Amino acid sequence: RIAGVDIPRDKRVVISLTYIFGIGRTTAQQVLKEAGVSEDTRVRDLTEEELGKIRDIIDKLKVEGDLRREVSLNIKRLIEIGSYRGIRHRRGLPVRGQNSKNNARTRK
Amino acid sequence: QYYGTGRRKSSVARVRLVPGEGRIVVNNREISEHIPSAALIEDIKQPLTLTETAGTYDVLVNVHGGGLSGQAGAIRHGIARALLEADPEYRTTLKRAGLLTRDARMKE
Amino acid sequence: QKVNPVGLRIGVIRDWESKWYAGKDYADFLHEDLKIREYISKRLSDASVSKVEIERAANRVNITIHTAKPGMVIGKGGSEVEALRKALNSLTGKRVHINILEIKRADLDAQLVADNIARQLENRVSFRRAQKQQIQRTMRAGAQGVKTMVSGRLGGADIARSEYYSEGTVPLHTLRADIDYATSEADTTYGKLGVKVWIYRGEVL
Amino acid sequence: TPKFKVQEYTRCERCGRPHSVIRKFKLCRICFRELAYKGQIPGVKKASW
Amino acid sequence: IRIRLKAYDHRILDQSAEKIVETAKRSGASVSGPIPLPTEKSVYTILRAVHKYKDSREQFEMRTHKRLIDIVNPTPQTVDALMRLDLPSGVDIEI
Amino acid sequence: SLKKGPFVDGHLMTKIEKLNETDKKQVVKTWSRRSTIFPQFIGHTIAVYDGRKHVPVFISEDMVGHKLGEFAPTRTYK
Amino acid sequence: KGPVAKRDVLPDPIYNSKLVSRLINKMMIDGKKGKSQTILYKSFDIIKERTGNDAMEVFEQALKNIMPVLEVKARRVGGANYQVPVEVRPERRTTLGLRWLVNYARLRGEKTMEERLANEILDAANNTGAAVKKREDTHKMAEANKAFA
RNA sequence: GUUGGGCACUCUAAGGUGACUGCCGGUGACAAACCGGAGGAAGGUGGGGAUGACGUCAAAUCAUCAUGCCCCUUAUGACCUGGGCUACACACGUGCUACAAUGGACAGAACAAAGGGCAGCGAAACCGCGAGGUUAAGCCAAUCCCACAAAUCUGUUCUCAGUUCGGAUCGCAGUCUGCAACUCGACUGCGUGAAGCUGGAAUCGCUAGUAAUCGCGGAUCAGCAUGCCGCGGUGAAUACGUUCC
RNA sequence: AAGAACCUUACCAGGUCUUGACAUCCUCUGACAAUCCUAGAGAUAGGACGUCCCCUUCGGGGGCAGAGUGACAGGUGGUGCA
Repeated sequence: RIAGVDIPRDKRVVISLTYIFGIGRTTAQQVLKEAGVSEDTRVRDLTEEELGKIRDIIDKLKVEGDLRREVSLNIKRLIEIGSYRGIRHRRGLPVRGQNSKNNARTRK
Repeated sequence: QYYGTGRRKSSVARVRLVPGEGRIVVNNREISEHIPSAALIEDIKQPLTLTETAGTYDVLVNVHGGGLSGQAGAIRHGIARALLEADPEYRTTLKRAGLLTRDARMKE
Repeated sequence: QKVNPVGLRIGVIRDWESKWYAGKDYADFLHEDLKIREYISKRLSDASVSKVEIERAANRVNITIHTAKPGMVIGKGGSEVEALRKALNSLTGKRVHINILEIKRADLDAQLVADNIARQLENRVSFRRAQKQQIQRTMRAGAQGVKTMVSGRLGGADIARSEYYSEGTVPLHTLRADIDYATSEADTTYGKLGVKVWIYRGEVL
Repeated sequence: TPKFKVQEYTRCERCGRPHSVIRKFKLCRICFRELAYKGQIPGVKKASW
Repeated sequence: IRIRLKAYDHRILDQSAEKIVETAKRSGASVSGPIPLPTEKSVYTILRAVHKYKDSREQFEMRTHKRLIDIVNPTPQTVDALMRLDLPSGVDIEI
Repeated sequence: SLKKGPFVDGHLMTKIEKLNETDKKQVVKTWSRRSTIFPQFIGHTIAVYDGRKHVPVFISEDMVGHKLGEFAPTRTYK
Repeated sequence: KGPVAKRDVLPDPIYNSKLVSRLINKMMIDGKKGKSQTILYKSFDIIKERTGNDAMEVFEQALKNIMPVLEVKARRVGGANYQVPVEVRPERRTTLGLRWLVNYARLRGEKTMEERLANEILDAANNTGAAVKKREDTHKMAEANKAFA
């Protein structure tokens, strides 16, 4: 368990960290580099020491509920100014200048 | 030495046969390095095999243009056309395999 | 519709009017040319000029204006010419020259022919007649074909519809055939009417 | 005569029409084609390709 | 002396070089005979869209034909004779 | 660009800097929907043209860094 | 009006078999003949490592069992709807041999294509699997409606 | 080639040559043809483009343009600023990118053609995670710069998972361009991680360097490409036959 | 008409001018003008500052500009069964 997330055992560490909300490939890569540990080792084949080090590096990053809240307070902020983007957030329409007529289904 | 210009597509191979041991050296590399495919190498040797001059001559090609397949066909065509300068008796055996025809299949 | 015969026969059997190389001056030297030829038209609207060939040489711009009325073109002692030059000299910016040759047999050149018919239709000469004068004049000139057309409200006739009196052959099939072509618009008191005039003038062998 | 440089747009320098203009000649597709035919455009002949 | 000729008609461009070479050879300087340089092919494609996606193509083309004329062991009379020669309206004489 | 810094029309920034001399007081009408909201604007009501009418937008803290036109939606749709 | 000549393919350089080349060209996708030249040479090393026989002994045996003898052709003269038993021309035998070999090899469960193609050849050679079945299927069907022709 | 080195070869591009039933066998009116055979790069209509006749829809265009008769003519002319053209319950058309392993990620070699560049291309050097910025080499040019390829191939890892598949979308970083990127730019960091496990009926097109697939350049152009137009790289399957249409 | 941020742009909202944006003149003939100051959202302004056209037998004219001037000019406003 890392940052309160049960990362999978069978897959490699880099992959298992991508599941951790707030960690992608390149974050997982520079975590394990900063941990001074092989990035080819497996989670099932790691050490509790190595886990500790990985866990210490990840504590410096904003991940999971910490990050989810940061993102959510932005949704607040935009609906708290009635900004174009705010209104696009609450309406469920594209917020960055994408057309609606067709090809907007992710939002709609 | 016996010279013969080959052309396929945009490739243009300046073939030169010299008395040797069946080494094809294209732009100062072994043919295997320059042309990876075995199928292409066999087809490049096809004029030397039919005249039974494989192991008689060292082929010194200077190629420029097109790709790896293309470069092949021009070498093949240029070996064939070099052999004709080596021995006019080969014309009959080459011509039967269609090696003396220039493949003028351009893009549409 | 059809390809402009001249369009597809330039640099082939006919030549450039605008004989000049120019790299970075292209547009300057070009739009100049456009004034020069548009000026000599508005000026010499009645002098039977067509092939206003324009050559160039840094600041020595030559204008050959081939004219069927060359005695009329020069003027009383080069009066028309000199006045033409000074305007062009003050417009273009260069030493505008005035070499002049003749359009012998105006009925060989299709611009002049189509210009002749342009006036007849303004002065209300029956479409019928207008062309036939040209046709027969062009035949005697020595032309292997002609195809005058006039199209529009013909005679003030409410319904516009086209009238073409065609003699000889119009071999558009032959890239080496010298098909001249020239269009013109005939503004009467019922709109405008289209003078289109083809002239095959012997093969270019 | 536009205010800023960006606003300044290429217009057909013969037509005046502000569309389709060829930077080499400063002509719209129309004014060019016509003049190309007549053959007043120093070395620009119709092609077959 | 190095001369570069550029034209839209290769005929007048050849007739030019002939004289440029002949005037230099009567002048007595050795000539590098007119090098044909890679002819420039500017193509202009005016499309008139029909049914939107089909589009009647009309292609125009300008060819600048080029010739390079080196004059070796140049002479006073050559340098003169080059300026004396009148290369036509459709040739650009660069020295 | 982002090295040049945030954008604001000098015609507007002058109007609001005159109000910063006094205490807010007046309400500025402008057509500079493109002007960034600076900290100096905080507390003001800015009348911003939405294409037909001027929308009165009160300038709070979270509105700093955005443009004025973010708060004056130009297109009507329900 | 006169039967167009089929394109003369080169022999496969290592097995000297224009059949094996034709397989490569059948396997080739998006003009990636490299990928298919690799896959086959990988598949034939798999066949030779398992069986011990030459891949050519097995592959020719595989084709024998896939290659059709009689095929159904639709004939609708007046009514008819006759599935005319037609003898497969020797070129169309190899065609349908290689087509089915490749088509069913791609559909197999094995992870890599080199293994999938190897296993379909090994199954075809043992007179079993799906590609052999497909030949049987059309022959069973051709035998079923054999009263036409 | 970097330099010396005629220049050979490749190329560049002006002019010539070459292909025909010319030739040799059959076959057949001894002719024509047909069927083969030579020689040639080319086999029997060399291959791509371009170039047609008379016609029709009082077809479409008075928004390319011009234009009789009208109409407006302190306005139906004109000027600016902001906005809209970019809305979206949805549909009709066009295309891109995936729906993984004949891959993804990851490293190591590669091998093009064409076109553009002075108000421009910008070398390299230099900094940044990169997009970019730095200062600027050489060059209106077969000489310098943009380009100097991607597929592929050699590795090399994951293991058939909605995944190292897929990247939508959204949140946060910046970079250029322009007066200005809020509505309304492109691009890059970082995080996020949608649908899709390759779509029926139906329907359209295509006999070879074609289908397919991969990059590149250009036009328009301050910036803006999943379009258009070039350009090359790799490269298929099949045509049995006149059965039905 | 996949090179619409402004421009383009023709539309809308709001401001704004009326030989009018532009246009032959009819003339008078000035410089035209940058300009940078004050507003403005800008246009439209008002204005600091800034006006020598040259040739001229030295008149006038080619002008360009304003004002006048005169019909108009200009219309992407109708009619493609003119």
